[PDB]
Amino acid sequence: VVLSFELLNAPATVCGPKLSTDLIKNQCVNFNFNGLTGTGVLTPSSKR
Amino acid sequence: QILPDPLKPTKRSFIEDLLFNKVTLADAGFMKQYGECLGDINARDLIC
Repeated sequence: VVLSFELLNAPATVCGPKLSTDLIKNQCVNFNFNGLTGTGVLTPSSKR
Repeated sequence: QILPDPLKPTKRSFIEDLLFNKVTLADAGFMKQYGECLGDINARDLIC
């Protein structure tokens, strides 16, 4: 069996087991969005 | 024309005013606050 996929470039629907938390905004936090991890401040955006 | 005019509020001379008006500088103030850059994200300011 050969499994093929792509990572951290597009929408995803297959994920590993992880508990999802609430959203914290206007604060310096560690974040993990669909497997992309980082540190920063999150704010509402006007992009579409 | 080459000396400051007491009546006008500017501290420079007429010719000095023209010279300073003839050069354009983007960086003016040397202070950029965090709130400003965060609140003007859509502008994509180069200094930010």
